[PDB]
Amino acid sequence: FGTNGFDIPTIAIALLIVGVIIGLSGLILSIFATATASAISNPSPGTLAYNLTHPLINGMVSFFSFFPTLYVLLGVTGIVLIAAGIISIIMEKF
Amino acid sequence: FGTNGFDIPTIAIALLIVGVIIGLSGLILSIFATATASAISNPSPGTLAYNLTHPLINGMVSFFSFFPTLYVLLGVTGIVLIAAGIISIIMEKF
Amino acid sequence: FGTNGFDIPTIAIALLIVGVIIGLSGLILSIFATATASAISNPSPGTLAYNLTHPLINGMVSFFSFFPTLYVLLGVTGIVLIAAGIISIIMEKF
Amino acid sequence: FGTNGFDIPTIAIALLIVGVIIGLSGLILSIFATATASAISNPSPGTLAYNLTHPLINGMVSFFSFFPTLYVLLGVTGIVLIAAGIISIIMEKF
Amino acid sequence: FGTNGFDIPTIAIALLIVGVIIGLSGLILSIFATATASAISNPSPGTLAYNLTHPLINGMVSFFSFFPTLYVLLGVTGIVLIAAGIISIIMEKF
Amino acid sequence: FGTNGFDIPTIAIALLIVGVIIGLSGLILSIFATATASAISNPSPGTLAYNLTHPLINGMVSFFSFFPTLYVLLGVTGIVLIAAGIISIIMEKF
Amino acid sequence: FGTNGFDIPTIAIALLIVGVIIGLSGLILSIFATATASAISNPSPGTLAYNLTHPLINGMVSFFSFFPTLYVLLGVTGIVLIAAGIISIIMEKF
Repeated sequence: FGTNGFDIPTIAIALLIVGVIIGLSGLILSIFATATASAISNPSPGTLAYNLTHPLINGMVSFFSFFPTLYVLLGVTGIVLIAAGIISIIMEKF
Repeated sequence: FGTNGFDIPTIAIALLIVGVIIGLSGLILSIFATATASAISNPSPGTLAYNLTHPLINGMVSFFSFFPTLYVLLGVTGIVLIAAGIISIIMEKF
Repeated sequence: FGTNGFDIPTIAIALLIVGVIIGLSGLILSIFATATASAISNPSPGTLAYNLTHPLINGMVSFFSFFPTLYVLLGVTGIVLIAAGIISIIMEKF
Repeated sequence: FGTNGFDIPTIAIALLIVGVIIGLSGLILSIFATATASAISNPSPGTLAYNLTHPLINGMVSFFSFFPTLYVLLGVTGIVLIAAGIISIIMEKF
Repeated sequence: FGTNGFDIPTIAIALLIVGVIIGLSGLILSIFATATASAISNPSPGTLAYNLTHPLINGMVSFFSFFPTLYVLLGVTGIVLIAAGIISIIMEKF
Repeated sequence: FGTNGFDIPTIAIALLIVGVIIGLSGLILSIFATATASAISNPSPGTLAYNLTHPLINGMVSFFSFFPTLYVLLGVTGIVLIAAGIISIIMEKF
Repeated sequence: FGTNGFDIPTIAIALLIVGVIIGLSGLILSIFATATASAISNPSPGTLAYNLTHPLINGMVSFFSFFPTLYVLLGVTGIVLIAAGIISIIMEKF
């Protein structure tokens, strides 16, 4: 059901796969982050360990705040792909 | 029952296949998302784990909100295909 | 009973085949959709699982609402085919 | 049924083809425009996204408002063609 | 249905193609611009980041304000093409 | 749909591409500039580091203030291109 | 009584076999689950053994709640098989 490489069943299967992969990734990351939060403690506001550890958790927070826009762009990509498929069908179907 | 590659039984079978695939995909995604919702907890509004986990669920929500328009375009594609078939029949049947 | 490829018995057989295929497809889709409806539950209006699952059922609804016009065009195609056959007969029968 | 290239059956078939093509085009455009209208939202009257998006929908509206006169001229062309055919018949039929 | 290269079905197909392409482009641009608006924040009116970022969004706004007249001229082009076709038909049809 | 190299679908695709590229560029620049603003600190008004660092941020500000007119001219270029296309069509279509 | 591999007696025998197997499986599972329920006790709501044992019975409950949809799909499969057989008969019986 297509013309050259655009196959609606294949597209549906790809959507299935990407959705399940993203769900698994989110699950694993949340489960691991809970363990991270449990492991690290709060020594004191101004002692040696605070200076030793604070920037690391800052970097953690920053990177995890960068994740959302990555996911948004990844989602955007599929609309472009489907649109290109539709245009390719229309071009030489007539 | 066609002229070159347009076969009404084949079209009906293709519609059958795509419908069943989409149904299965929705079923699997809902079943898995229920497990995801059960697994992840809500630690606190402002502790370390919240900073660690919130953007991930934000990305989840965004991608899953992107799904609907993907499905809509996928549905639109079939009308174009059937229309191209009709035009191709009319062109050289007379 | 024809001139080149237009055979009334063949046309009747083709109509038989397409009708039975469409009936089977509708039967299977309804039976499977009942199972889909039974499987998925309604967690809550505003919790995590709702955000996780709602757009999927929205896409389900949209695609299944797209089906009717597909069926209508598929039905329209046969009138065109029979008309082309009649014209082809008339052209060189005299 | 003609003299050189003017064939009344051919003209009727051409009218059939153009009518069906225009109908299909209008159908597809309306169906797709409904999806476009559903997809785009209204963020706010004066925020960043409004400045980012408004001229695009303005261009959409303008082009789609240009369509009608295109269709009108396309319709006008057929009268000219049929008239030229009639004149050509009259010129050397006598 | 034409004389040399002017084909009414071809013109209708071209109109179909351009309309669908413009719709897709507007859709993609709006969807992406929403993500852009979400990503960039408003640091402060007078700090370093404001000086660093403001002219960029100014250029964004300017270019997107330039789009409308581009679309208008693109729409105008088709009337010229159809008119040239009509004149070419009239010139040597008689 | 053109005469030699002027193709309305190609023009629309080019507009799509340039718009998306400009959006991506603005996004990346804003995201990076936020990091720049976060990284550099304000030592003091008159110490060694101030003399060492101030002209650099001055140059940053100047260049980023130069960007807007660059974008404006880049936008202007497209109107010229489309106009040249229209004139070229008109010249030898008649 | 068939054409290639579709044999109505064979289908009836297969239905017999699957029905009896499913009945036996349900019987054995219920009989064993009764023994499981008898064996495990309820120590206390909050002591060590409760923490040690509760998630296991939770997993038991979850998996056994997953069984029903598995059975439903297994039942659905037979309608598809019989339908494919009917279509295959019709295709080349005429």
